[PDB]
Amino acid sequence: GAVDEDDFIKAFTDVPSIQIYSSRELEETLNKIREILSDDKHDWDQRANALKKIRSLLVAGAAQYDCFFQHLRLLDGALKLSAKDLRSQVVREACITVAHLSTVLGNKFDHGAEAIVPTLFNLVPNSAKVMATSGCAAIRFIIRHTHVPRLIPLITSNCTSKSVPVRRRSFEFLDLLLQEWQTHSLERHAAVLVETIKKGIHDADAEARVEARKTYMGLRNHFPGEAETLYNSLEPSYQKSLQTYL
Repeated sequence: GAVDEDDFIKAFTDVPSIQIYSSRELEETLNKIREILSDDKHDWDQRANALKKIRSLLVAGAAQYDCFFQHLRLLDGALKLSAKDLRSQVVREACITVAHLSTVLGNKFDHGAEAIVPTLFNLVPNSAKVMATSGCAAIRFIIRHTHVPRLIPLITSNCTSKSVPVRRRSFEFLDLLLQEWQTHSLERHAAVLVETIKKGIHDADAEARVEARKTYMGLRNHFPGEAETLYNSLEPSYQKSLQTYL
């Protein structure tokens, strides 16, 4: 987990060094990158290189050009297609690039995050560990750097997935979100948050329960009154499972 995020961070900059010579030149470069990624029939390694190139551009200061953000949205279709590849290494590069974009751009990647997150969630239950872990890491990087309130319903929704692994990962994501986001970014989803956490605390799966309990700490932090009300309604054994670390 922590190891996955560290490998991601290292992969962010472990790409070819490059320089941008003009706004127009940057656009030419981005257009070519989009062409390469838009056709899933193009040699997979060449598509991987195109994904790394985006990171090379980030390292080179592309975020300082207004045209970059224009092209960012133009690339959403290409990024989604890349993250949907059947080849684990392509999916990995795509997730790393998505994570890097979020890390560098922060809230300026709001549109990109919304556009890509559902695709990343589809990777979570994937049997190939390379794809699953890459998707999970990319989501965690987004949660920490691009706070889009619309991402909450997606997370809480997946906390109720029939897929157990998906539930475990989703409560983990919610736990992170509450530790990261400002209360004002959460206000509009207080109800769904309380409800999702209440259900999670009683999850049939032990691991999912461990995560729902961590998330409860976050609920107390941002919505103390609601957290207390939730606690006072539970059975003794479950109230005890929520005891503060001592």
